[PDB]
Amino acid sequence: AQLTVGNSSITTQEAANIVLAYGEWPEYCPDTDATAVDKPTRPDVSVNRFYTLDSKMWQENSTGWYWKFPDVLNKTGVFGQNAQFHYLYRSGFCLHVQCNASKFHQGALLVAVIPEFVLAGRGSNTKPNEAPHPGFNTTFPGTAGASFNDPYVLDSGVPLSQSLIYPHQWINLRTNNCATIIVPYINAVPFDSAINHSNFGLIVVPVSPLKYSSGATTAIPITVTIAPLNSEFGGLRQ
Amino acid sequence: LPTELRPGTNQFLTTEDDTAAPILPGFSPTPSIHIPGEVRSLLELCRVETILEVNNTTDATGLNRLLIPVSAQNKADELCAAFMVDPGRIGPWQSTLVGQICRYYTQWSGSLKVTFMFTGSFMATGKMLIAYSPPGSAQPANRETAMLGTHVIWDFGLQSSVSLVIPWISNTAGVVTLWYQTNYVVPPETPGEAYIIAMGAAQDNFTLKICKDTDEVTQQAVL
Amino acid sequence: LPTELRPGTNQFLTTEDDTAAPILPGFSPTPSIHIPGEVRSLLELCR
Amino acid sequence: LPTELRPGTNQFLTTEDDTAAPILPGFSPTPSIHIPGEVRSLLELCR
Amino acid sequence: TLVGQICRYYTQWSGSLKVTFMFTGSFMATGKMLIAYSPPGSAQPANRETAMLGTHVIWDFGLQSSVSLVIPWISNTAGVV
Amino acid sequence: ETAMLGTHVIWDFGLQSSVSLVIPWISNTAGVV
Amino acid sequence: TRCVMNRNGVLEATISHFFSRSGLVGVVNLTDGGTDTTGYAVWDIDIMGFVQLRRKCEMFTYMRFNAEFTFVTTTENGEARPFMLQYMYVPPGAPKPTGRDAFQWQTATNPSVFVKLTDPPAQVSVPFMSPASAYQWFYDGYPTFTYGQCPNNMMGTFAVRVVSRVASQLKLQTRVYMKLKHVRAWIPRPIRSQPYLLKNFPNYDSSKITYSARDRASIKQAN
Amino acid sequence: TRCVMNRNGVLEATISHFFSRSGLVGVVNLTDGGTDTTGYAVWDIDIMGFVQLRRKCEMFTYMRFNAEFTFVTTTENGEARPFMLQYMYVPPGAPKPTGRDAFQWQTATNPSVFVKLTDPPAQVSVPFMSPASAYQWFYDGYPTFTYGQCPNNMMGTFAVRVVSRVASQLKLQTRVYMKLKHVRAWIPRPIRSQPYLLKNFPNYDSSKITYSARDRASIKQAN
Amino acid sequence: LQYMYVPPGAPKPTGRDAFQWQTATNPSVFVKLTDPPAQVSVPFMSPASAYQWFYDGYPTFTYGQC
Repeated sequence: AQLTVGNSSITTQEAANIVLAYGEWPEYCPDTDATAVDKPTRPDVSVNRFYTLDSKMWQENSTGWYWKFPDVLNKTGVFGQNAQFHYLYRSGFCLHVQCNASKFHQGALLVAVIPEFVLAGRGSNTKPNEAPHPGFNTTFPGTAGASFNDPYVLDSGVPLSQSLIYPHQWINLRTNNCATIIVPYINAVPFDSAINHSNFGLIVVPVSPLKYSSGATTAIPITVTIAPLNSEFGGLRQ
Repeated sequence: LPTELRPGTNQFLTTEDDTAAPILPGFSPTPSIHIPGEVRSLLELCRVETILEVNNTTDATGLNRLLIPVSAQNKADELCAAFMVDPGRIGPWQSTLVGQICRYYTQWSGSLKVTFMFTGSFMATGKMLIAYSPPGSAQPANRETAMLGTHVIWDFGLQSSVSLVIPWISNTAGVVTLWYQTNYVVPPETPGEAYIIAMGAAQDNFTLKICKDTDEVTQQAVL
Repeated sequence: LPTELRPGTNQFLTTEDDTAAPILPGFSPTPSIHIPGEVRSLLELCR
Repeated sequence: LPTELRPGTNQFLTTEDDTAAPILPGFSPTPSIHIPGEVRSLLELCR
Repeated sequence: TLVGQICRYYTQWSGSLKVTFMFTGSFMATGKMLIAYSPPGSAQPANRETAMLGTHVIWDFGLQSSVSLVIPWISNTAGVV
Repeated sequence: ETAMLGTHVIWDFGLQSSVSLVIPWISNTAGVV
Repeated sequence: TRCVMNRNGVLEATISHFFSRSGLVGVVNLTDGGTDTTGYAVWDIDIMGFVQLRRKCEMFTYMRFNAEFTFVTTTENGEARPFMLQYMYVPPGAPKPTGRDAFQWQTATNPSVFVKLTDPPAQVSVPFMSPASAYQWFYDGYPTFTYGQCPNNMMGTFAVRVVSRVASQLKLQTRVYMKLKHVRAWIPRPIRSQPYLLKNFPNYDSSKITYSARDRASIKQAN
Repeated sequence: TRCVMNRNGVLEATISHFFSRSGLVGVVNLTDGGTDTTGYAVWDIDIMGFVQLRRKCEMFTYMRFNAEFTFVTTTENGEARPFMLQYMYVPPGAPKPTGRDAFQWQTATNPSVFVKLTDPPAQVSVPFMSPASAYQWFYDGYPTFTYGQCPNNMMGTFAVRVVSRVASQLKLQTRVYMKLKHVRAWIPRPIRSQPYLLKNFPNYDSSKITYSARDRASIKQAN
Repeated sequence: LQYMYVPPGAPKPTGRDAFQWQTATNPSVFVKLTDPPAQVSVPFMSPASAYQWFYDGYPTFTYGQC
């Protein structure tokens, strides 16, 4: 099939086997005092296009990858332009994650969204003035997205095995090479900063390591596509 | 109005439900909004499929603790893996939210759902026996005495995500075993060594009772 | 609401019938079943 | 009427709203008159 | 200002404000002032140009003296005028 | 990256082989593909 | 084998009843003397102090409730003597008491409650005091217009003293107990398995990584 | 940036809630001995004593309310011992007690309340006692048929003693706390910015004139 | 004082200042000793429909312990 929005067009399989995060569709912000006093802009024409980040190379020893929203889009096109020039932000997202692998590869990946995903400060040293917090580069990786170090704990002190209460999906190289999630705005306050607070964070982890034969491709390409939904900006700062 | 007192005055029950003087009268809190992902009872959590730490040993250190190995180098008609079905016990359930939440309560009862997931090649094919043996018994010796009870087959060469419903449990416990009904059929040019994931959750009929704190948290406090 | 006390306060009659704070609120006991061989008064035994 | 007490007795919350014994019962204050320039909330001032 | 005084008597406020300006010179004089508001999260404008690209008004106090302005929002860095 | 921010399509030729594309306008430097 | 068959009721499984049963979170000590002590004590209102409900609170992200605090006291010795204390609550964004007889104690907007020590412990009801619609136990992102400190989780603080100008030579240990009314949670989170290292930040030791499920001999032997 | 967007309710902004939250205005000391003290104490009822609500009271001119006084006590030491006190209110235009055992204490029209000191503090409700329709915090003009003393703002006074003929060697410090019921204000006034010099007269230092807004560098630099 | 009830299947306090006293699920009641005695109401806590004062038969999957 094919999905065309704005100027972007990406093909996939025919599917209504798609998850709705917590069973609600995205939606614009209802009447608040902000909605009463001024109209925050409702861009729906061009900021809505399936952005395609740089492919990722899953290997036999790969730990996994993650990102941070909307921080991954803070410098990307007109959306980034709206993001660093409006201190009020709100949106939903359509995450379409594909892997491109042959039928001779095995391995299982987990796709999951995590709200308020907090990374952990490893290097235990109980000290107020030491405080080995993760640095700015790590907690806000940006566009490329960092990797993990201790997946069984999600680098957050939280076991992975219980990470399925999160809106998840299995990627098994046998049954399907693609998956898709839809996530609405998840925050305890209707708007916030798009630049110094991520609402949630995607994770991908190889729960069954890639394996193959002599003469196969050694690195599976995994791509992620993303399309915002019903976004809203407010407060144009210069 | 003349009255009298009775025993129970001036006492402070940590359990009792009573009001107290609202020290900020007329106060106006911040109103609520339709936050998605609400809950109303922990039972909602207990019916969600998590993963079992089925490979519990000293030799597996990371994710490998969650993956059941399977190879063609094993023979047919032999036992591949097995475990108990006991959430609030010292085993490969403590990694599972059902076991975690059972640790927060004394008595549970109901029916469970255990599923398995395969991850090898598309071209590969085999047949595993998934046999449940209810409590009051021993785990089966061979495949034959297991076939004479609640069992299913699973030709993961065709159907990957398999499930299973355990009828009853309360609070020795029942056992679940995975046998090689056949050998791991493998085409040329593929490593022929795959992994099985084991997931588990509770059904609707589950129920919990008296609450107790947990033990796994050895820390009294932090500050 | 102004009130007064009277003699009989803070006493503990071993015979009196009064409630007390249910220390397991919201608790749900195991429901009853039709157990045969019930009784309601010892006079049944005396006959 | 048998009763019981609970925690919160004999305390004095500086915030709580309760009555007290009117020590001049039957008293008749000077009645009010339509004084212009009334208010009912400080928000009126803030605008 | 009574707004500031009364805000000192409370923790959290929110809403919209009105700032006005009044001129007092000659009747015959005339000019044009730019009244530019820059919302918070930003720096005060460098020059007139980067300020003209935001919520602004002009004011030819040679004709219209008592000018007003509505600031949309504020709560509890802050906006600049 | 700077190309993804314009009229683009993806193509997973592992599934769909014969792909097409419509260029909107041209007349008579020129556009690039 | 007392294998029960009877479905039990679901009322203890509700988050409401999972955060009921008022318990303690804070114990403070208050000694009064001359110029070798303070004569008063200050305690910031906290939740994650004692690690039994920190685990139950991180089980979700966003929560909203009203607090019911109870202040019980005694001497370190144990005796209860007739002295009049003063507890005062302080809302956020307000100066805390720096000294025994400093002026903050005489503050009106600061609420306070005066009791006898031979009085049954005191109770108070704090409402939802956040600016936001809910509390956030996790705020990935800097609060700047040092990391992850939630801008709104401070309920306020408490201050305790006795009411006198004499240095009453007295040593008390005050225990608080907190009940939660009308809880509403959101977005369940998986339960943390690793022991903590310091407050307010979910760090962990990346060397002594504990495993959720203990270790057995093999995978082919259940028990 | 926790920029809130939600309109909060307007109930705290009412004058009613702006004069609620009973606080103190008066503290007195009472020592009882032989012929080297008084054994009693008198305190005239006042509002403008402590300068936090004097500012809130001059914010208007004309006010009308009912008072709710609470008398709490203790020893300067802090201990609470079983002694019986006597508070008496005195309406205006009535002689004040001159001595401990003088006759005014035995007066009927003078109301009084007898409590134990081990009794919870006492409460009383004074109604609007002015001859006029309202109180006037400002009365420019001489009261003569030395300047500006309002002819009607005296609510009365209070007198405190113990009830005994023995000189009970006792040193107390009594704190009062005042709540306002059914306030109604009129004619708002701008808030005073200069520190005071003496009571009941709004004088000010015409040399150390403080400025309401502090000083910065220039006018072209905000911050 | 402090009385605390402990439901079955829960660890008992081993020491005065041990941690079990600070336990929430364990209910407790704090009183003065000059306070009138305390009262509490325990409900029917058996898993079964009733108590059995006689359970002829071993509880194993030393004798007669209900």
